[PDB]
Amino acid sequence: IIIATKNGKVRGMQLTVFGGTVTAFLGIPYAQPPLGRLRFKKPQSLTKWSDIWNATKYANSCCQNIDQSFPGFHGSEMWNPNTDLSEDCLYLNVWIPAPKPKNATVLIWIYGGGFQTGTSSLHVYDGKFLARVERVIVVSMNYRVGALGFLALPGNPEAPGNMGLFDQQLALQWVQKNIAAFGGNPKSVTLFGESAGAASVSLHLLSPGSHSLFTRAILQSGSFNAPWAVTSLYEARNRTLNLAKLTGCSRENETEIIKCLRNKDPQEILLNEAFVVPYGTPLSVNFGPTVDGDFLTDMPDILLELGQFKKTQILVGVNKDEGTAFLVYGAPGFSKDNNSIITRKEFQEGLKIFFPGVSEFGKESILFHYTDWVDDQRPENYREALGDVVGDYNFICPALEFTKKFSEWGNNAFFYYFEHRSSKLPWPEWMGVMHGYEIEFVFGLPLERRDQYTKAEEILSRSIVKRWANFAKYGNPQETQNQSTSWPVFKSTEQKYLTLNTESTRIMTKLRAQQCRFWTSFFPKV
Ligand SMILES: *[C@@H]1O[C@H](CO[C@@H]2O[C@@H](C)[C@@H](O)[C@@H](O)[C@@H]2O)[C@@H](O[C@@H]2O[C@H](CO)[C@@H](O)[C@H](O)[C@H]2NC(C)=O)[C@H](O)[C@H]1NC(C)=O
Ligand SMILES: *[C@@H]1O[C@H](CO[C@@H]2O[C@@H](C)[C@@H](O)[C@@H](O)[C@@H]2O)[C@@H](O[C@@H]2O[C@H](CO)[C@@H](O)[C@H](O)[C@H]2NC(C)=O)[C@H](O)[C@H]1NC(C)=O
Ligand SMILES: *[C@@H]1O[C@H](CO)[C@@H](O[C@@H]2O[C@H](CO)[C@@H](O)[C@H](O)[C@H]2NC(C)=O)[C@H](O)[C@H]1NC(C)=O
Ligand SMILES: O=C(Nc1ccccc1)O[C@@H]1C2CCN(CC2)[C@H]1Cc1cccnc1
Ligand SMILES: *[C@@H]1O[C@H](CO[C@@H]2O[C@@H](C)[C@@H](O)[C@@H](O)[C@@H]2O)[C@@H](O)[C@H](O)[C@H]1NC(C)=O
Ligand SMILES: *[C@@H]1O[C@H](CO)[C@@H](O)[C@H](O)[C@H]1NC(C)=O
Ligand SMILES: *[C@@H]1O[C@H](CO)[C@@H](O)[C@H](O)[C@H]1NC(C)=O
Ligand SMILES: [Cl-]
Ligand code: NA
Repeated sequence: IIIATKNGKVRGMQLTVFGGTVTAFLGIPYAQPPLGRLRFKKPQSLTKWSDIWNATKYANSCCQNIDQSFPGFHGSEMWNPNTDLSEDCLYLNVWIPAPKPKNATVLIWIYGGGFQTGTSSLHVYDGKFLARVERVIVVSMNYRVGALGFLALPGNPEAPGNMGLFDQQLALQWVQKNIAAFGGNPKSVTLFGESAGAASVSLHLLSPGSHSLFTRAILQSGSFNAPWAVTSLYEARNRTLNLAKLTGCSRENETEIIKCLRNKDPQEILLNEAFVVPYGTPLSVNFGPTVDGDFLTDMPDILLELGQFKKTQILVGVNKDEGTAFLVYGAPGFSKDNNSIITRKEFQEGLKIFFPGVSEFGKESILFHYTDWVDDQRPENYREALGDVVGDYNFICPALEFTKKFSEWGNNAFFYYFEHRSSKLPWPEWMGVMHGYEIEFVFGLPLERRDQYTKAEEILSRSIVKRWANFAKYGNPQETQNQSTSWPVFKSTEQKYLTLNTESTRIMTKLRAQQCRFWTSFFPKV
């Protein structure tokens, strides 16, 4: 089964999915390897080939540091790369339904990982279920992360910043030029991504260069206005320079700094990325998107505020316990191996961990807003507050503010509150509905009866998969057949959102409303 693309032929493979067949093209190159003199530059266009490119296994993941905090723990290692790290990593994957479709809606996945980590080839990013069940084509790509993907000397094309975002953009282009040969409709392309992937999606809504490359957008636990999502030009240069010094590449001619940083090995650059910041947090994005003047022409919050984005529908949502995942990466008193009952003193020390460069009065004002308990004798109060602090501040409140702001310019938006905890979730129970653990439901892993999921979970996945597919195809995330709860548009007055769970799907109004006035109004002033 061979498909002719604009650059040459590619041979895929057949997969047996639910007594059916998906055709998989795994590891198709979509740019010149950003190697040698090409490191830190925008992706260069790919030179044609004449052979049959054998896109029959996932390609290299991009160079990155690996989570080594829990060796042998599936809860952390399910996210570590599962192919060789290599600078040669600009590849994508395509899952098409068999029999080859005529004009199928295309779903493009963008992974997260704090812009430092991630790869398309992970078990929970497998698009064969969606292809099999919903007759959509699924595409995913590897893009450069960390400094190799986001080092920034503004202006200077030898390190302009946002390389990783231009990698994604190049893959969106590849879909535009080639997906029709796979049976896909380039006029019906939904981007979707989680975490930093979701912030990437929202940044494609603002990038003029991407406005013609997709139709609709889905943002899972992420948006560009989250406090980790955009590196300032000050930080970007202090961090570029502190990488120079850390590698002995401190020079004056800022181009020779890059030429020097180019003869370093990826490892030399990888192991110094951690220390370019004086104080980090589990949520540190040392090298991320910047206002480069190319992909991003102004501070994105201004573009958002003043309506400078692609006018289309969005699906946005967040999980019930976004914060907890990061508490076990540094917060005192927290462990995945006990119930992490922390004290007032421990909660205070945890704030110093997550808000290190914040005034005493600023930390005092977080504590104040989060320690007015109904019952002051509940030992988990401080444990849950700190998770909620990280979750509200880093994910939930910015997603809500993005959705209010975006819908004020007239487009349909739909907001969800995923609040089911997987029966297979390998982290402990006090960590709740964790950051990242709707993804497997989105991709339909519970649709495999063999995969050790409950029947209730198969039904929730099936409803989510249909809602996502219906949003992609028709911009309306309804499940119209099984008397499902209808999903109302998020208007900026009523702010209705849909809860996703295995029990009762419900329509609620104005999520974390008291909490988000704090983060969105008061706290930016400190
Ligand atoms: C801008 O960078 C300087 C230099 O960073 C230091 O050197 C790097 C290569 C790396 O090793 C970093 O961890 C170092 O901090 C920062 O200045 C340092 O700030 C810390 C605390 O803020 C202080 O204890 C050090 O003595 C400082 N070192 C020097 C040489 O000034 C500086 O804070 C950065 N500016 C920011 C973050 O606004
Ligand atoms: C929960 O565990 C934390 C983490 O401690 C580590 O992990 C445990 C599973 C166990 O193997 C411990 O021996 C490990 O140290 C505990 O935090 C420690 O608490 C003590 C005093 O309470 C303090 O001196 C240590 O510095 C802490 N260590 C760390 C790494 O934070 C915590 O006490 C445990 N809490 C409960 C309620 O069970
Ligand atoms: C809605 O419920 C119906 C059953 O009442 C589901 O339709 C079945 O779907 C499964 C696989 O998804 C097939 O094995 C069956 O043959 C289908 N038909 C029947 C008559 O059972 C449908 O999947 C549900 N849709 C949702 C939850 O979106
Ligand atoms: O969101 C981030 N990183 C992150 C880092 C800095 C700032 C913002 C975001 O985490 C990832 C992500 C994708 C894979 N899975 C699921 C969601 C997580 C694995 C993990 C979780 C906590 C700490 N480190 C790694
Ligand atoms: C494929 O369909 C094209 C029109 O696409 C339509 O509009 C977009 C926005 C999507 O929402 C999608 O569902 C619609 O079908 C036609 O112009 C094109 O000629 C068709 N090509 C085929 C059938 O080969
Ligand atoms: C591509 O796959 C075919 C089919 O198995 C094989 O014969 C051919 O040698 C492959 N090409 C390579 C490995 O370059
Ligand atoms: C910096 O070095 C580059 C590389 O040779 C050169 O092209 C550029 O003009 C230099 N700029 C200066 C010296 O300001
Ligand atoms: Cl209100
Ligand atoms: Na260019």
